Amino acid sequence: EWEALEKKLAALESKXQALEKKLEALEHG
Amino acid sequence: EWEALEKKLAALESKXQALEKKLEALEHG
Amino acid sequence: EWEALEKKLAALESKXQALEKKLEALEHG
Ligand SMILES: [Cl-]
Ligand SMILES: [Zn+2]
Ligand SMILES: [Zn+2]
Ligand SMILES: [Zn+2]
Ligand SMILES: [Zn+2]
Repeated sequence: EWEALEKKLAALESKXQALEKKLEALEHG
Repeated sequence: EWEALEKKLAALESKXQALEKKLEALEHG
Repeated sequence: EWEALEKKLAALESKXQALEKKLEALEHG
């Protein structure tokens, strides 16, 4: 249970950072 | 408390995916 | 530590709200 949550959490953090860069690129272009 | 962490993670995973869907629709649309 | 997970989830939720806010301002720009 713990491991399943932490792994899902790390993946969501990586996605979060990627979407922040994507939104900035969308605004900036 | 653990159930609340699971529920928060699931709701944020869905929020995360919904935002990704709009960003991908707009950047290739 | 469960507080470490709580903190990471809170930071992701704040990032999620910040990106949604900026995307909404962009789309309505
Ligand atoms: Cl706590
Ligand atoms: Zn794309
Ligand atoms: Zn709107
Ligand atoms: Zn829209
Ligand atoms: Zn409007």
